[PDB]
Amino acid sequence: GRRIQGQRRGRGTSTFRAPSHRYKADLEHRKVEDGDVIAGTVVDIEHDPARSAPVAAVEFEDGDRRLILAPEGVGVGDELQVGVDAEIAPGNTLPLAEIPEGVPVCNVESSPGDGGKFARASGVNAQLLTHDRNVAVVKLPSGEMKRLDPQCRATIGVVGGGGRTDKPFVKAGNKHHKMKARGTKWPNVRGVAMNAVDHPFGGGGRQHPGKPKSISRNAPPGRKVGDIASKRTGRGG
Amino acid sequence: TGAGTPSQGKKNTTTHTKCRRCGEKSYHTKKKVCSSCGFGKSAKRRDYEWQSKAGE
Amino acid sequence: RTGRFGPRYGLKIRVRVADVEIKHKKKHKCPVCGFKKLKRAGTGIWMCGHCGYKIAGGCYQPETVAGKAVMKA
RNA sequence: GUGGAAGUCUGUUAGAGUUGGUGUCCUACAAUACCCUCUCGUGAUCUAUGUGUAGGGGUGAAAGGCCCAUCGAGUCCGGCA
RNA sequence: GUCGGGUGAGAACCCCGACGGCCUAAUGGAUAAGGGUUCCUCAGCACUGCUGAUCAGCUGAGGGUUAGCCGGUCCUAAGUCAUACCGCAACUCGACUAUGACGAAAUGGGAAACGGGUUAAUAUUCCCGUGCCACUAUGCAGUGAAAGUUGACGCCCUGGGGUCGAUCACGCUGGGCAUCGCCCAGUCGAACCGUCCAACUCCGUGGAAGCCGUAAUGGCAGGAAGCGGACGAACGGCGGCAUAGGGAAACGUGAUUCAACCUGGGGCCCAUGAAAAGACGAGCAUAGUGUCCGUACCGAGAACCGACACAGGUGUCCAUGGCGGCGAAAGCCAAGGCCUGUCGGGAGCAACCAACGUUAGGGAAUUCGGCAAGUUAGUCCCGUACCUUCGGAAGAAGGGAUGCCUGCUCCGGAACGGAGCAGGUCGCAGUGACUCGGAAGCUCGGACUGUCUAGUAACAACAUAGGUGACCGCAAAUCCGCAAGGACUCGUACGGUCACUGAAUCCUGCCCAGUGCAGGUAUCUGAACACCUCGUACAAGAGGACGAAGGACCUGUCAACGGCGGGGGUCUUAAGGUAGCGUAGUACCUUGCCGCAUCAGUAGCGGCUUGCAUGAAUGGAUUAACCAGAGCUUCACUGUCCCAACGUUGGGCCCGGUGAACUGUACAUUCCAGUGCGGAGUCUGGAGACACCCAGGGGGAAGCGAAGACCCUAUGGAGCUUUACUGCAGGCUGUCGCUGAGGACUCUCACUCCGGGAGGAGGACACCGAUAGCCGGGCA
RNA sequence: CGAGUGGCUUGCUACCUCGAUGUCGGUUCCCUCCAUCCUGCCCGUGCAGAAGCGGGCAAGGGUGAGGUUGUUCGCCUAUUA
RNA sequence: ACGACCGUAUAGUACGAGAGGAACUACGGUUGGUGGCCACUGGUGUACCGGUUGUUCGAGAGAGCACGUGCCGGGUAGCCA
Ligand SMILES: [Cl-]
Ligand SMILES: [Cl-]
Ligand SMILES: [Cl-]
Ligand SMILES: [K+]
Ligand SMILES: [Mg+2]
Ligand SMILES: [Mg+2]
Ligand SMILES: [Mg+2]
Ligand SMILES: [Mg+2]
Ligand SMILES: [Mg+2]
Ligand SMILES: [Mg+2]
Ligand SMILES: [Mg+2]
Ligand SMILES: [Mg+2]
Ligand SMILES: [Mg+2]
Ligand SMILES: [Mg+2]
Ligand SMILES: [Mg+2]
Ligand SMILES: [Mg+2]
Ligand SMILES: [Mg+2]
Ligand SMILES: [Mg+2]
Ligand SMILES: [Mg+2]
Ligand SMILES: [Mg+2]
Ligand SMILES: [Mg+2]
Ligand SMILES: [Mg+2]
Ligand SMILES: [Mg+2]
Ligand SMILES: [Mg+2]
Ligand SMILES: [Mg+2]
Ligand SMILES: [Mg+2]
Ligand SMILES: [Mg+2]
Ligand SMILES: [Mg+2]
Ligand SMILES: [Mg+2]
Ligand SMILES: [Mg+2]
Ligand SMILES: [Mg+2]
Ligand SMILES: [Mg+2]
Ligand SMILES: [Mg+2]
Ligand SMILES: [Mg+2]
Ligand SMILES: [Mg+2]
Ligand SMILES: [Mg+2]
Ligand SMILES: [Mg+2]
Ligand SMILES: [Mg+2]
Ligand SMILES: [Mg+2]
Ligand SMILES: [Mg+2]
Ligand SMILES: [Mg+2]
Ligand SMILES: [Mg+2]
Ligand SMILES: [Mg+2]
Ligand SMILES: [Mg+2]
Ligand SMILES: [Mg+2]
Ligand SMILES: [Mg+2]
Ligand SMILES: [Mg+2]
Ligand SMILES: [Mg+2]
Ligand SMILES: [Mg+2]
Ligand SMILES: [Mg+2]
Ligand SMILES: [Mg+2]
Ligand code: NA
Ligand code: NA
Ligand code: NA
Ligand code: NA
Ligand code: NA
Ligand code: NA
Ligand code: NA
Ligand code: NA
Ligand code: NA
Ligand code: NA
Ligand code: NA
Ligand code: NA
Ligand code: NA
Ligand code: NA
Ligand code: NA
Ligand code: NA
Ligand code: NA
Ligand code: NA
Ligand code: NA
Ligand code: NA
Ligand code: NA
Repeated sequence: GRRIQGQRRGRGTSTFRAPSHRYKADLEHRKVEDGDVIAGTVVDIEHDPARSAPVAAVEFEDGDRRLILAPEGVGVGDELQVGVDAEIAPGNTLPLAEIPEGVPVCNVESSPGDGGKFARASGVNAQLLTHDRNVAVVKLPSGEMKRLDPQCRATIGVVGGGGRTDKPFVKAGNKHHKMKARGTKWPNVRGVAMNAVDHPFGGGGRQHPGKPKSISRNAPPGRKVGDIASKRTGRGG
Repeated sequence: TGAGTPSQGKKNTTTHTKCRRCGEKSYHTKKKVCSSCGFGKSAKRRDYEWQSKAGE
Repeated sequence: RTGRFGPRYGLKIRVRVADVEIKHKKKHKCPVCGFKKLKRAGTGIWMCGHCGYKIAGGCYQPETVAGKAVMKA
């Protein structure tokens, strides 16, 4: 047979790539020598094409102009601060250690300085639970408890644009326009709707997968489709 | 639309042109590579052994 | 509201569209001033036609249940 | 009343598409054409130019469709008498 | 096209004139690509031209393309290349990271040109006139100069400013017509320099507690109107340019609607609508410089692609010429172009055929089927069912009106805009042509728009929103690469990958035995290295101990593959079909039975239903709206039919010119029989038969076309599949090397990642190299 | 029970064609067979008549229109000698 | 190149309890087929004449185009049924 669609993806061709050249900025936390003195003002709120959410334009004291992952509640004129001594208000960035337990946070760094990795999508937020001199326990939106270096910087508040998922696309057309702003091939043809040659589920006089749909983790690419290493399926029980 | 005659009409593109290096009209002006002498890809000239019977 | 959709898409789909958009288009009370002149500028972007304040809010609402939990904590 | 939304309606505007006639043609005007009929026609729209993906590989809203009249594995030459 | 005429040895088709036509988003005008001299002139007809040719895009020779201000050039886009680095056995191969370069001629950004004249052929290029830009030099001014602005931006609606055009009024110039008095053309004049400024923004004054304002939204004591002012637009107005230019002449004035151009307001996004060069910011005089490449022509029913002077294909701009009308529609007509969608002559011109008109009475009787054709039709008024997701259904259906002429009314600033009134009046017919829906009902399917088999399938197939399950905390899941590396990702669970189902509505039962996936696991099984025993002065080899993933075993899981019976009042194998639906697009028996409907209905619909062999996200039922989707009924309509006729146009037939192809073992005027490898013009017997030619519709030559697609055979091929055979990638796992200090543990020094660095995390693991076991149609 | 005739059906066979003899139904148009449905002339009758029933000669002529089904067949209607 | 049917008189007769109900013969008509013909009816009749919409030739008059008649009304001959 032929490579299945998952295998074409890997190749990173035009069809599969994301319109990078159309993206605005790689939202990352600033780098501060130390002191925390670093502060800046919100100059404007712009739409981020890569995340379908708002992004804040900020002018820092030392002349630096950069876009920032804006939490809900940030407006023009506001003053944001970044550093160990930053005040504890929404929009400000400071290590998990300096953050008070029980406070919602977003755009968390996995390892100090990486610039933030966790909780950055629409309306999500992490939950700083436990402190320590060694470990900072944070609950990520997936519900997982993430043990982190209390040095990892994070932003106070919840990511802007919450509720996006509450409204249905309603029509293909609307998915279409969104999909075009992402690195994804759309629409999706069902395997079972293809020919044997094209997908392990293809073929037959009627549509139905050939074998069961749960596949082993060890399955090779080309065969790994359907329910991947599923721990269970269905709703019952 | 027929892939034949009716699809012959749109062929007003220029591709293979006179090669500055070997003089054949095989310099692909989009690729800037000659399909005949390899000019634009190889310093050495294009040549393969299958261009002639194995024993000759 | 949903009336633009004619008899297409079904009940649930459009009903949630009107709902979401009626809340979406309500008069909203500005954070800086106190006037009810906040209007959605774009996806998650809000502004006060009065004082010109541009705020980061929910996608279809200026305040999200969660945005509010922040203030307290 | 105002407003003027809509993968909204009529529509041979342009343009795109191709349902029936199983008409005409079928050593053709044409190696896929002509006519009447018919569909879409502000949108997942149509289009020019540039540009990317290459052969067990692409590309595929999936028909094994398409990748220069070539496709259930292009074309050329060689293996090859 | 026709009649005259011109040229010529020769004229239906080369040229002039008239008459008659054709093209109106093109058959006109300007061009991109592509072509490449096809452009102009002269000379020709052996080639080419669907006939002819004195013609030509043909043959031959000459000639023709003139730019500071049009393009290129320059900038940067998706992206491309080179060099370096690294990989690879290696390269002309290969990803990343650096640097550099390349990447837009209509149609991205962009310093600057207008008017007239001229040639056989060029022309914002030459000439005449006038203007403009950049750089440099000189001089005066200026010391400001880099912040900022601009370049520079989406989709929908909309206001204002406003030129051309078109039209209206009136005057002038010229023309046309000749029952009136109308009808047509013209009435000109740039770049540029100067000047004016609506909109937006802002300032002062003012001081609204209800006013201000809009087409609409809106505005305001955080200061409304009004008043005054700062900034501030057109390819626009105005003046110059201009006793420039152009016109035979006059060489106008106002108006309305207003493309271009300018300037605003509103709305939309799970969509956010380039960048860089450059310009401005930042004066003036004079002078010098402004090189290089493109420039002809076609741009198409003969200059392009399609073997052709091919009925095909092929991008941009002119979308404002008149009447008409909603209209960039029809139809008619200008300007401009053409008679080259290039063979002609003749016969009332038969049969037959292609397109087409009309047909009395009947009216789907035709047919698989109303296929084909027809009916309806524009606008206004009345009026409008079931059903429904309240949006829709709906132009439902049905009923009425519709011209012209006279005089008016209303809305509006007004239109050569719209709505009405009264009277008069003609026709068979007033949307009088043209344009222009036939309607209604039942059933099936897919919800909808959308997609598809370029070239027999447009559908019920795919997609889709919506539903659902799965994997993953990012040094991730998934995927590409041999490697160096890479997509997703300028992304971070409201994410994204992988799958199933397919809007809404009511719902989605029971089964984990098999198979799959996952988790656990006392015990059992489980490879190699190292370790022990035997063996061998070593070794091969035999055995033991230890035991990973995996398996046994146990559990979880069906919106995971799938299953939901026989028997009796349990058995196979886990369960034993629930809600629904049902003779189904699933029902063999089958035209099932009953009903509706018809004269008659293997159809259709409804009910029944034991369902050969329905049934719940292999989704079930059901469903408004939508449909070139499948079946059925009714009204309307009609040459579909009864049953054909007549007519129109092009052919067909005759004549001039041009001039193929298919096909051909031979013989051949056959017919009836017989015979023969059982399907004979040719054998045998008879019959018939004078030769040639024209037209016809095609009975036969098992007619021509294609080494049969069906079927079988071949120790043929290929694509595809799997618990076929053998192997190969890939994943998991143990072991060795990198690898270091003190059956569980600490550390740091390699190595890895994070951090700009300091340093932080991890750490002898991981990565990588080698090997072993398991899984392994992903692949061979 | 026994003897046959036909060559419409079916089956059997594998003789003919696999370098192709275009498979159903229908339609249109032509010729034929008789084992005669009607019509002509007859015989018998359980032949009163009328209407039939059976049989003989006989192929001149006729043998039609429709509803379901692609259907052939057939089922059904109304006409009909 | 003619095939067949219906009707009337025969006859409410023969026959028959009755109900019912013939024929020979002579007539009139229908149907299917056949050959011909066109006074009559009907169709056609882009010969012709009129009406009238749009547009163009200034109006008028008179015309062209609207597919090979713009549409509508009438229709001679001939050809037809
Ligand atoms: Cl999405
Ligand atoms: Cl140019
Ligand atoms: Cl406005
Ligand atoms: K055969
Ligand atoms: Mg990033
Ligand atoms: Mg979703
Ligand atoms: Mg929407
Ligand atoms: Mg994309
Ligand atoms: Mg799909
Ligand atoms: Mg398929
Ligand atoms: Mg497969
Ligand atoms: Mg299915
Ligand atoms: Mg092809
Ligand atoms: Mg539409
Ligand atoms: Mg339409
Ligand atoms: Mg392209
Ligand atoms: Mg298939
Ligand atoms: Mg010439
Ligand atoms: Mg000449
Ligand atoms: Mg360049
Ligand atoms: Mg340009
Ligand atoms: Mg010229
Ligand atoms: Mg030119
Ligand atoms: Mg020609
Ligand atoms: Mg009739
Ligand atoms: Mg019928
Ligand atoms: Mg019939
Ligand atoms: Mg039709
Ligand atoms: Mg008034
Ligand atoms: Mg009409
Ligand atoms: Mg059915
Ligand atoms: Mg559909
Ligand atoms: Mg097709
Ligand atoms: Mg279709
Ligand atoms: Mg089709
Ligand atoms: Mg879905
Ligand atoms: Mg989903
Ligand atoms: Mg589907
Ligand atoms: Mg039924
Ligand atoms: Mg279920
Ligand atoms: Mg399925
Ligand atoms: Mg003989
Ligand atoms: Mg063969
Ligand atoms: Mg086969
Ligand atoms: Mg094989
Ligand atoms: Mg790194
Ligand atoms: Mg295989
Ligand atoms: Mg034959
Ligand atoms: Mg006999
Ligand atoms: Mg006979
Ligand atoms: Mg005419
Ligand atoms: Na399948
Ligand atoms: Na309203
Ligand atoms: Na068509
Ligand atoms: Na290949
Ligand atoms: Na070969
Ligand atoms: Na000619
Ligand atoms: Na001016
Ligand atoms: Na007009
Ligand atoms: Na549509
Ligand atoms: Na099971
Ligand atoms: Na199981
Ligand atoms: Na089932
Ligand atoms: Na459609
Ligand atoms: Na007809
Ligand atoms: Na013949
Ligand atoms: Na194959
Ligand atoms: Na016999
Ligand atoms: Na043969
Ligand atoms: Na047949
Ligand atoms: Na007979
Ligand atoms: Na029948």
